[PDB]
Amino acid sequence: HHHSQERPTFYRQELIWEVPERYQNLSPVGSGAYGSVCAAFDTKTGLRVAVKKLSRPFQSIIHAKRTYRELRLLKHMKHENVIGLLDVFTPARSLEEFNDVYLVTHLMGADLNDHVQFLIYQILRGLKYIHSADIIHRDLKPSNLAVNEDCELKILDFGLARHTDDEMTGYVATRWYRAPEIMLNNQTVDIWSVGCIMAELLTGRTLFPGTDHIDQLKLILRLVGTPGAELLKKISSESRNYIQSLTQMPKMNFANVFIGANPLAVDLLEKMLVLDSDKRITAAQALAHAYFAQYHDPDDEPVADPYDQSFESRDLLIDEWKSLTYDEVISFVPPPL
Ligand SMILES: CC(C)(C)c1cc(NC(=O)Nc2cccc(Cl)c2Cl)n(-c2ccccc2)n1
Repeated sequence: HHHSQERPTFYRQELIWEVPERYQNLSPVGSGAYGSVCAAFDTKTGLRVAVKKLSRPFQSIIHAKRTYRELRLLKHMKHENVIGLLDVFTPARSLEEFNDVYLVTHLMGADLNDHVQFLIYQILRGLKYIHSADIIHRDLKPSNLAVNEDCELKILDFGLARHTDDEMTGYVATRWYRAPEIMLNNQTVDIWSVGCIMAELLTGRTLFPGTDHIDQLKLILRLVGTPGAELLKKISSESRNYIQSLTQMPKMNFANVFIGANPLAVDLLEKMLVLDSDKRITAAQALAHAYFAQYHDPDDEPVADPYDQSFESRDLLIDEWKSLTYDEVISFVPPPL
């Protein structure tokens, strides 16, 4: 139980959104099987916002756990370079009516598809924090990075679509950013994604635009070379055979792929796009790279509070996922304005 369940504030428009009256000028910006997002203006704060209506949130156990997972995640994220919950709400007046979940954050200028140094810095700073609470993103791409007027950035995950091999969001494949260990076979799988993003920011074009999985690898290997002895041993799936059988190609001079770029940037990209994930540079290491010397401050790059995700192992009924989420909705307190 919550104030709003006594305050007749909810109105209804089809776009079928029931939201408090503080939230006006709703405007669709994206949709999928898992929910919808509108921009809107909040008359209470005076600022512009986004709102996600989860779709049929307690209809299946997938949706139900997923709903709870996202809300728990966003309620924990308190970092400038990570999406933060401004509000969570439901038209429900009690648990018996609790059927829809709505989350509210800042609307940041647009998204992404010395400004590159600043953006990348911000991405890694947010990634250090995500990774420190033992969350891997898994789907970093330009459309999951929101930016404002001042090139001030926030990592997010729209999460509207079912994750599939051939997934698409606008005119971009998800596989273009996939760490090749996933595609084929640690937390640095996000770092692979970061490096492909930084390449795109420097050149204006996609680093690895594969048609399909074999094309993608050939394009990756074209850039960074075929694997050495050590990486091959660590690949546990015998069919290892396939990449070992590939004619050895030499890594390119990254300097002449990224013509004119800061030498430091090119050096950082090399340390990001290493095939062997035990040797790829981590978010915390990469912030201390000299490329960011004008932004780096280790003490203003915090890690997260311990994140209790013991729920991930639990086999719960839908209604327990629902009732666990209800508590989280009803106890949500907005961040200090
Ligand atoms: C912490 C991080 C890993 C970056 C993350 C962030 C999100 N969720 C989001 O980014 N959600 C989101 C995106 C755009 C606009 C709006 Cl209003 C929302 Cl609520 N999720 C998420 C979790 C579970 C399902 C879907 C999304 N995960």
